[PDB]
Amino acid sequence: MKVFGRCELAAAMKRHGLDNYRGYSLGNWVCAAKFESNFNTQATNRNTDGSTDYGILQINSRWWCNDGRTPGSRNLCNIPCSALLSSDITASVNCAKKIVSDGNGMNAWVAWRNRCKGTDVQAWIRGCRLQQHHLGGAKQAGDV
Repeated sequence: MKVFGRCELAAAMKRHGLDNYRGYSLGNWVCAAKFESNFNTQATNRNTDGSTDYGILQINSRWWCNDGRTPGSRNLCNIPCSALLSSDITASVNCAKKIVSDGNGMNAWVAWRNRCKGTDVQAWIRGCRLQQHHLGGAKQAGDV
């Protein structure tokens, strides 16, 4: 039930405000969600903590949402966790733009600082507006 294809996602996240949210331009969010889930809106990871990592952007149940399973859940987003395991990424967005306003940005996503950070992440939104197929692709902020 909805594993995305790269520009479909990329553009959806353009449609919802991540394109340059607190410093991070689009290509950084297409690349964390790839290395976090492979654009699969239904992943679920348990950990030695007692939490699970849900949704597309792998948001954890210790801090963020609430499954009614993690002990000491803090549910900062005040969103049930399973509002995250669904096909429309409005919740997953509305929580991720809250993670990067509780620290120095995208270092909560362990996949992003490892496999995406220090790459030319712009290449993840190349070929794109939703795969257009003329050499590479689009434009969305900082024209110069």
